[PDB]
Amino acid sequence: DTAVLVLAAGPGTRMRSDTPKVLHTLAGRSMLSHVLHAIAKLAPQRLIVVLGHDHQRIAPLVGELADTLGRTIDVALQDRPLGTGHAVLCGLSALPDDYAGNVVVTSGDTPLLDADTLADLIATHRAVSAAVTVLTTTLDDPFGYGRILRTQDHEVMAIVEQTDATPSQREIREVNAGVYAFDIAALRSALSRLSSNNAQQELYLTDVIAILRSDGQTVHASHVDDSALVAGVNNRVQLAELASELNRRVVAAHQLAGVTVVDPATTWIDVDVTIGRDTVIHPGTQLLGRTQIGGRCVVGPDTTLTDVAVGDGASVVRTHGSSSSIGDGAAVGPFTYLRPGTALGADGKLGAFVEVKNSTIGTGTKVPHLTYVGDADIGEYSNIGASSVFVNYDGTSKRRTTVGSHVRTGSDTMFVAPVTIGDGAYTGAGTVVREDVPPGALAVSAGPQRNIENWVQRKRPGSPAAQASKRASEM
Amino acid sequence: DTAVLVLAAGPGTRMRSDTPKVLHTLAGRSMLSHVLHAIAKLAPQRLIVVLGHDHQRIAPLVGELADTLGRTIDVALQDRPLGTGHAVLCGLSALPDDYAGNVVVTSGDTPLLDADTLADLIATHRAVSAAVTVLTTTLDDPFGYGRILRTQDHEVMAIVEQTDATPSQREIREVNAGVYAFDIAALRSALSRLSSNNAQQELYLTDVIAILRSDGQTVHASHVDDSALVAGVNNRVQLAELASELNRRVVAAHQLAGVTVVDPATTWIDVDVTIGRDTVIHPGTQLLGRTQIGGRCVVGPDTTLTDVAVGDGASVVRTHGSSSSIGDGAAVGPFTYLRPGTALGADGKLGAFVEVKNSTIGTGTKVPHLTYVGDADIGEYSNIGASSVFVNYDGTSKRRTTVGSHVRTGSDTMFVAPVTIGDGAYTGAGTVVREDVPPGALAVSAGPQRNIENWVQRKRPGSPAAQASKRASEM
Amino acid sequence: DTAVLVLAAGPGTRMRSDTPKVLHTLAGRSMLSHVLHAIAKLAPQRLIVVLGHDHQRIAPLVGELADTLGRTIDVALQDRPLGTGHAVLCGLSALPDDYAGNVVVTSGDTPLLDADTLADLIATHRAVSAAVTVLTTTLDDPFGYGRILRTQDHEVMAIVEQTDATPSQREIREVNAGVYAFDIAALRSALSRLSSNNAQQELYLTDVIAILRSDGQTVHASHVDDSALVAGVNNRVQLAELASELNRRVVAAHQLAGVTVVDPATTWIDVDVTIGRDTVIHPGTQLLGRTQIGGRCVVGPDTTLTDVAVGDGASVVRTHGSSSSIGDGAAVGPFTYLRPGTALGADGKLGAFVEVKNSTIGTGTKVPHLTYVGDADIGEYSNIGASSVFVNYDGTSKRRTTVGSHVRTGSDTMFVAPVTIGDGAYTGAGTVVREDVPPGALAVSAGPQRNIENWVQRKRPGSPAAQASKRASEM
Ligand SMILES: CC(C)(COP(=O)(O)OP(=O)(O)OC[C@H]1O[C@@H](n2cnc3c(N)ncnc32)[C@H](O)[C@@H]1OP(=O)(O)O)[C@@H](O)C(=O)NCCC(=O)NCCS
Ligand SMILES: CC(C)(COP(=O)(O)OP(=O)(O)OC[C@H]1O[C@@H](n2cnc3c(N)ncnc32)[C@H](O)[C@@H]1OP(=O)(O)O)[C@@H](O)C(=O)NCCC(=O)NCCS
Ligand SMILES: CC(C)(COP(=O)(O)OP(=O)(O)OC[C@H]1O[C@@H](n2cnc3c(N)ncnc32)[C@H](O)[C@@H]1OP(=O)(O)O)[C@@H](O)C(=O)NCCC(=O)NCCS
Ligand SMILES: CC(=O)N[C@H]1[C@@H](OP(=O)(O)OP(=O)(O)OC[C@H]2O[C@@H](n3ccc(=O)[nH]c3=O)[C@H](O)[C@@H]2O)O[C@H](CO)[C@@H](O)[C@@H]1O
Ligand SMILES: CC(=O)N[C@H]1[C@@H](OP(=O)(O)OP(=O)(O)OC[C@H]2O[C@@H](n3ccc(=O)[nH]c3=O)[C@H](O)[C@@H]2O)O[C@H](CO)[C@@H](O)[C@@H]1O
Ligand SMILES: CC(=O)N[C@H]1[C@@H](OP(=O)(O)OP(=O)(O)OC[C@H]2O[C@@H](n3ccc(=O)[nH]c3=O)[C@H](O)[C@@H]2O)O[C@H](CO)[C@@H](O)[C@@H]1O
Ligand SMILES: N[C@H]1[C@@H](OP(=O)(O)O)O[C@H](CO)[C@@H](O)[C@@H]1O
Ligand SMILES: N[C@H]1[C@@H](OP(=O)(O)O)O[C@H](CO)[C@@H](O)[C@@H]1O
Ligand SMILES: N[C@H]1[C@@H](OP(=O)(O)O)O[C@H](CO)[C@@H](O)[C@@H]1O
Ligand SMILES: [Mg+2]
Ligand SMILES: [Mg+2]
Ligand SMILES: [Mg+2]
Ligand SMILES: [Mg+2]
Ligand SMILES: [Mg+2]
Ligand SMILES: [Mg+2]
Repeated sequence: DTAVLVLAAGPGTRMRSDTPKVLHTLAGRSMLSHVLHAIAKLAPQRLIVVLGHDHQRIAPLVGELADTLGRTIDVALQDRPLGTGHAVLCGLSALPDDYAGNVVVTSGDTPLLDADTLADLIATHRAVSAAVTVLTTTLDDPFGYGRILRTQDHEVMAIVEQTDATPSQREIREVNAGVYAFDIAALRSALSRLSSNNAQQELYLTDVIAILRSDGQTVHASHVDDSALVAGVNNRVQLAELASELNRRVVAAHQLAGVTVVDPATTWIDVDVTIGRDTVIHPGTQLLGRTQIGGRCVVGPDTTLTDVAVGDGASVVRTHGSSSSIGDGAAVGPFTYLRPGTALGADGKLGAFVEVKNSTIGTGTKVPHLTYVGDADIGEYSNIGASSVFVNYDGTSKRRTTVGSHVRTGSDTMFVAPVTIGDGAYTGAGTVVREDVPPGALAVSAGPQRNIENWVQRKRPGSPAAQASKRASEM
Repeated sequence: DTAVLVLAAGPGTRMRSDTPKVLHTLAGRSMLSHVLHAIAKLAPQRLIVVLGHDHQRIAPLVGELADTLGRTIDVALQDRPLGTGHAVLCGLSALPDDYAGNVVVTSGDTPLLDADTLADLIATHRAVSAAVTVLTTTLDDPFGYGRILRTQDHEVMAIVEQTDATPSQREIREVNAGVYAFDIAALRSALSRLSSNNAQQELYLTDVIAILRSDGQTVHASHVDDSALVAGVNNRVQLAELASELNRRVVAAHQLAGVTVVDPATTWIDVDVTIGRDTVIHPGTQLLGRTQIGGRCVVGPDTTLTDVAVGDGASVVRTHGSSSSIGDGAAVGPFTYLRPGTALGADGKLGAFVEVKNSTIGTGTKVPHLTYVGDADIGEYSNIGASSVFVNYDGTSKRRTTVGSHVRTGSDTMFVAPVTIGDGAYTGAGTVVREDVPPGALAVSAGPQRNIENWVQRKRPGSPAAQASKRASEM
Repeated sequence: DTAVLVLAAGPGTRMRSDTPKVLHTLAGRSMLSHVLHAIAKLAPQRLIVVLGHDHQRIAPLVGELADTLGRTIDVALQDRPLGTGHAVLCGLSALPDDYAGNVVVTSGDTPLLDADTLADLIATHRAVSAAVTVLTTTLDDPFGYGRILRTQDHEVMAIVEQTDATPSQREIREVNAGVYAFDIAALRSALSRLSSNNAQQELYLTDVIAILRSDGQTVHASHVDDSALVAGVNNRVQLAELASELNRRVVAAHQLAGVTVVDPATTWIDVDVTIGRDTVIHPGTQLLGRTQIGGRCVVGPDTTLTDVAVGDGASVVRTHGSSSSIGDGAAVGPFTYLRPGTALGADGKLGAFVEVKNSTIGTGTKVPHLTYVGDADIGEYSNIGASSVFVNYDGTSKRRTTVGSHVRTGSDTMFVAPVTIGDGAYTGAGTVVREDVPPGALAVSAGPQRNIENWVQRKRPGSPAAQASKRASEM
C-alpha cells in the first residue's frame, strides 16, 4: 500500500510568469497533468497534491484531473513556502495519523516522470528494506540540482543543495531527482528534526537522507540512466528543453508505428494525437489537442491543427485549423484557414485562400479559391466559384445560407444570407444573391458590359497604355 | 573486373509500410536509387539487384534507373526471404557459372554509401589479397547491427548478429556495415555451408566471415570512420535521421559554394537542385525535385518549390509552387500558390493571396493581390487589379483568356473566358467581362452608385452605426 | 590606456561572395558591427579598423557605427593583403609614433567576441606583465585554426598555422582565437622581423609569439573555455553555425526573462528586439530589426516581423509584416501581410488573406477577410466586409480613401479612391463606391437579381446539374 504526495506549492519564481509554474504546458498537458496521469497509472491507494498560495487557481484543475482519472485526489495546503521538507509535513496531514503504507514524494515540475520509473522505485525500496530510497541520475550539467554524496563503496551519505555545496561538491555530477520512497515512521521522525540554517533558510526535504543515515537506518539511492525521465523544470529554458525531448519521443513512437515524419525536430505532436499508417507529415507541422489523422494522409508542411479529425487518404497542406473535421480523400490547402464547426465531406476541397467557419460542406463539393464560407450548409458535388463570400453578417447579427447539391455558382458571387440556392442551380460571375434561387435556375445581377472605345487615348493621353493601343490600332 | 550485387529482397517489416522499404525516399530519391547511382558511378562490369515478393513493383523502377544510368542492371529473384546469405546465392545465379571477377555485396537500405567508399573497399580487398573484406564502423549506439569480433591483434574472427549476441558481445561498438568484397570461389564455397540454426533461423551472409577464417583464408575488416556513409535504414526513425544527415551535407556543399542558408536545419534541398552564388535561403524552405535557383535570389521563408526554375535576382517568399518558372528579377509572394504550367516573365510580380495555374505572364506584368489566374496568357507591362478572377470553368469545361500588353484592368474584374482584352485597354473596378475588349477601350459593367440617405437610422435604429451618423449630422 | 585594432582587410575568398565578408550579417548586425559594438562597450582610447581593397564599401558603415557608438573610429588602409602581421603594421600607422598604451588586435570575423572577454584579456596581460597575451580555446575540430605549441609546463612557445602544421601539430586541439594584447614596443620590434616563407607566403601576425619567446620576453596564452566567444567565420557554414549559437543565447535570455519560446531552434530573434513578460512565441517565427513585442502577446507560428511594434495582449499569427504597428489586444492573422506604414489600433483585427499598406486603422475596427487596404485611413469600431478592395491606383497614380467610424461596409465593396465614407454609413455587398457616401447613408450599385428559370436544363442539358434540378422538381 502506498500514498504519493506531489509537491506543487513553491512560488516558481525563476519562471518569471503570472501563470503558476505547474500549469505551464508541453505536448498539450500542464506539467501537473503529466505528473498526475503518470501517478494515476501506478494506481496508488492515496494521492495528495500540496498546493500553496495560488491553490484557488490550481485546485479546480486537480479536481478535473481526479474526474478524468476516475479517482480521489486530495489537496493539502501549505500556507507559506517554508521548504520542501515542510511541504511534505503539510502533505502528510491529509493522511490518517495511523497510515502505515509507504510514502512516495515527487514534484509537480518533473513532467516526463512515468509510472514504470515510480513502480521500479517502490520495488527497489521494498527489496532492500530501505527507510528512504531516493532516485538520482547523472548529468553533464548538474547545475541547480542537489548533489548525491557517496563513499567509495557507493553508499549514500547525504544530499547537498546547489546553493549550499562547496566548490568541490559542485563538481559532483550525480544529482537528486527529488523523487523518493519513504518508510512513513522514519519520514515523520526525520522531518520533525529538520533545521533551517542553510543558505536558502528553508526546511529541506533532502536533509532527511543524512538524518536517516545518522540514525543507522537503511538509505538507498537508485540511479535512473534515462535522465530525461527525472529532469526538472525551474525556468522556461528547461521547460522548452523537456518539451523538445518529450516531443522527440512522441514522434519516434509514431515513426516506429508506421508514420513518415520528414523532420521530427519541426513536427510537434501532442500526447493524445493519433496518426494512421503510411501518413506522411511534412516539416513545420503541429498536431495539437485531440487531433486525429487517418492513414495514407499527407499533412503539412506548415500546418497547425488543433482538435481536427482528418479521415484516410486526405491532404491538409499549409493549413491553420481547429475543431473541424475533414473527410476521407479530401484536399485542404495550401493557405487555408478552418475555424470551429467546419465539416468538410469525403472528397471535398477547400483550396488556397479559403476560410471556413461553422459550415458543413457535402461530399465531393469544392470551394477552390479566395472564398469565405461562414454559417453555411452546402450539399454534395457542388462547386463554389472563386472569390465568393457567404455574407453572414447583416451589420448587427449572423445569418445562415443553404446551398444544394450539384450546384455551380459563379466567381465573385455574394450570398446575402439568409438565402437558399436550389439543387443544380448556377449563378453568373459577379452576382449578388439576395433572394432564393430555384433548382436549375441561373441567377445573375451584374449589368451588361459596355465598351467605351478610345477611352484610354482620351483619358490617359500620353500614357504607356495609350501608346500601346495606338500601336495596336496600326500594326 | 567486378560484379556488384544489391540485396533488396527482404520484407522491410520494421518500416510498417505498404510501400516497399527500398522505395522510401530522402532528398528526392528512393534508397534504391541512391544506392544504384553510387554503384553506377563506380561503373562495375555487372550490377545485379536481388528482389523478392514485391519485385513487380520495384523491377520497373530498376529498368528506369538502368536507362537513366546508361547501363544494364539485372534483377535476380529470391522467392522467400531465407536470409542475406541465400539472397547472395540468388544474386550469383545472374552471373555466369565461370565468372571470375570480384563480387561486392551491398544492401538496398544503405543510402549514403558512395562510389569512393566502394572503390576504397575494392582497392583494400585487392591490396591485402583477401578472400573477404567487410566494411565496418563504430557507433555510440550499435543496436541492431552485427558485431565485429576481433582478437587483440585486430584480426577479425567473426560477425555476430544483434539477435544472436551475448550480453557481452552486445557491448561491442564496432559493427558490420553489410558491405563486402569477395573472391568469388571462396564466396560460393562458404555460402554452400551456411546453416540456419540461429535465432532468426535464416541463412546469414555474416557467417561467411568465420567460415572463411576457419578455412585459413585471408579475412579483412576495413573500418569506415564516417559512419553515416554505411548507416542503414530498417525503420522510419533511422530513415528520418539519415535524411537529416544527407540534407546537412547537401546544404553545406551549397554554403561552401556561395549560398547563404540562414538555417540549414530547416532548409531541405534535394540532390539535383542547383543554386547560384549569393542567393539567400531563409528558414523553413524546401527546394525539391529539379528546382533551379539563380544567383542573388532571395528565397523563403516557408517556401516549398518542386521543379521550379527561378532566374537571377528574383524573390520567392512564403510561396508554395511546382512545375513553374519565374523570370529574372521577378517578385513572388508572400502567400502565393503556383500550380503547374505557370510561367512568370522577368520583372513580373505575383503578389499575396494569388494563385496561378497553366498561364503565361509577360515581362514586367503584375498580378499583385487576391487574384486567381488559370488558363490565361497575359502580355507585358500589364497590371491585373486586386481581387480579380480569370473565370476559366463554364460549369463543365475549361476555357482560355488572352490579355494584351500595357493593360490596366480594374479590381474585382471577372474575365469570363474565352475573352480577349486588347493592348492598353482598361476595365473599371467591379467589371464582369463577357466579351472582347478592343485595344485602348475601357470596359465597365457595374451600375451607377446610389446613395440612400438616412437608411441607417431607418433600418438599423438604435444601433452604434445609427448613433454615429446622428452624432456626425450635428457636430 | 589601450588602442584596439580590428583587422578587416583580407579578401574573404572562402565566402565565395560579392559582398565583403565582414558585411555578412547574423541576428540583425554585420560581423563588423558586432565586433565594433563589443569594442566600443570596452571604451578603449583608440579604435582603428584596417580595411583593404573594398574599403569604399565598408568605410561609410564604419562612420555610421562611429556615429551610433558616439566615438571616433579610424580607418587604416592596407593596399594588398600581405598577411595579418602586415595588416597590424598598417593599423599602427594610424597611431602616433610615440603611442605607449597597450595594443589589442582582433579580427573582424569573430562576431561573438564580447567586451568582458576583451577586458579579461587586458587584465591578464597587465597582471602577468606580458609582452604578448594571446586568447586561445580548445575545439573538437581545430581545422583551419593556428595551433598553440606549449611545453609540458604549459608555457607557450609558438603558434603554427593550419597550412604550415605537420600531421603531428595538426592533432593539437588548442587553437589561436586571433585576439591578442601587446606591449607596443615589443609588437613593433617583432613585426619588423617577420619573414614570408611559409606555405601561404604571407607576413603572419602569429609568428610574433615565437619571435618574442626567443627574445626572452614574457609570452602568455589565456584559455577561453566558452569557445563560441572566439569562434571565427571564414565561410558560410561557420557563419550559419555562429548565427545559430548567437540565436540560442538571445532566445535563452528572453526565456529566463519570462518569454515562453516553444521551439528555440526555429525562433530567430535579432539582438535589439524586446519582448514582454508571459508572451508566447510559437515555432517558425523570426522577430527582426527593431521589432518590439509587448507582454502577454501570442506570436506565431510562422510569423516574420521586421521593425514591427506590437502592444500588449495582441495576437500575431502566420503573419509576414514590416515597419508597422499593432495595438494592444489586436488580432492579426493567420495569413496576413503588413507592408510599411500599417498602423492597426487597439482591439483592431486584420484577418486571413488581408494585405495592408500605408493605412491607419482605428481602435476596434475589423478587416476580417480577403481584403486589400492601401493608402486608407479608417476610423474606430468599423467593419470592412469580406473581399473588399481599397482601389488606390488609377492606372498611373496612387489615391487615398477615408472611412469613418462605426461604419459597416458590405462584402465585395471596391472603394475607388479618392472617396470618403461618412460615420455610421453602410454599403451593400457588391458595391463599387466611386463617390462619397454621407454619414448614415447606404450606398449600393449592383443591379437587381434576375432568376432565369430552367436555364440549366436548356443550356447544360444532360449535365449532373440538369439531372439534379430535374430530381428536385419532382421529389
Ligand atoms: C452564366 C454564364 C455561364 C454564361 O451563360 P450563357 O448562357 O452562355 O450566356 P446566356 O446567353 O444564357 O445568359 C443568359 C442571360 O444571362 C445574362 N448573363 C450571363 N452571364 C451573366 C453574368 N455573369 N452576369 C450578368 N448577366 C449575365 C446574359 O446577358 C443573358 O441575359 P439576356 O438573355 O438578357 O441578354 C457565364 O456568363 C458565367 O457567368 N460564367 C461563370 C462561370 C464561373 O464563374 N465559374 C467559376 C470559376 S472559379
Ligand atoms: C474607370 C475609372 C478609372 C474612372 O474613370 P473616369 O474616366 O475617371 O470616370 P469616367 O467619367 O470616364 O467613366 C467613363 C464612364 O464609365 C462609368 N464608370 C467609370 N468607372 C466605372 C466602374 N468602375 N464601373 C462602372 N462604371 C464605371 C462612368 O460612369 C462613365 O460613364 P457615363 O459617362 O455613362 O456616366 C475608375 O472608375 C475605376 O474603375 N478605377 C479602377 C482602378 C483599379 O481598379 N485599379 C486596380 C487597383 S488594385
Ligand atoms: C444592404 C442589405 C443589408 C439589405 O438591406 P435591406 O434594407 O434589408 O434591403 P433594403 O430593402 O432596404 O434595400 C434598400 C434598397 O437597396 C437595394 N439593395 C439592397 N442590398 C443591395 C445590394 N447589396 N446591392 C444592390 N442593391 C441592394 C434594395 O434593392 C433596396 O432598393 P429598392 O428599394 O430600389 O428595391 C443587404 O442587401 C446587404 O447588402 N448586406 C451586406 C452585409 C455584408 O456584406 N456584410 C459583411 C460580411 S463579411
Ligand atoms: C531542497 C530540495 O528539495 N531540493 C531538490 C529540488 O530542487 P529545486 O530547486 O528544483 O526545488 P524546487 O524549488 O523546484 O521545489 C521542489 C518542488 O516542491 C514544491 N515546493 C517547494 C518548496 C516549498 O516550500 N513548497 C513546495 O511545495 C514545489 O512545487 C517544487 O515543484 O529538486 C531537485 C530536482 O528537481 C533536487 O535535485 C533537489 O535536491
Ligand atoms: C545477417 C545480416 O546480414 N545482418 C546484417 C544486416 O542487418 P539487417 O538486420 O539490417 O539486415 P536486413 O534485414 O536489413 O537485410 C539486409 C538487406 O538484404 C536484403 N535481404 C535481407 C534478407 C533476405 O532474406 N533477403 C534479402 O534480400 C534486404 O533488402 C536488406 O536490405 O545489415 C547490417 C547493417 O545494415 C549488418 O550490421 C548486419 O550484420
Ligand atoms: C596567420 C593568422 O593570423 N592566422 C590566424 C587567423 O586565421 P584565418 O585563416 O582565420 O585568418 P584570416 O584569413 O581570417 O585573416 C584574419 C583577419 O585579418 C584580416 N586580414 C587578413 C589578412 C590580411 O592580409 N589582411 C587582413 O586585414 C582579415 O579581415 C581577417 O578577418 O585567425 C584564426 C582564428 O580566427 C587563428 O587561429 C589563426 O592563427
Ligand atoms: N476555377 C475553377 C477551375 O479550377 P482549376 O482549373 O484551376 O483547377 O476548375 C475546377 C474544377 O476542375 C473548379 O473547382 C474551379 O471553380
Ligand atoms: N493596388 C495597386 C497598387 O499596389 P500598392 O500601391 O499596394 O503597391 O499599385 C501597384 C503599382 O505600383 C499595382 O500593381 C496594384 O494594382
Ligand atoms: N463575415 C463577418 C462575420 O465574421 P465571422 O462570423 O466569421 O466571425 O462577423 C464579424 C463580426 O463578428 C465580421 O467582422 C465579418 O465581416
Ligand atoms: Mg524544481
Ligand atoms: Mg453590378
Ligand atoms: Mg538493414
Ligand atoms: Mg469580388
Ligand atoms: Mg578568419
Ligand atoms: Mg464584384
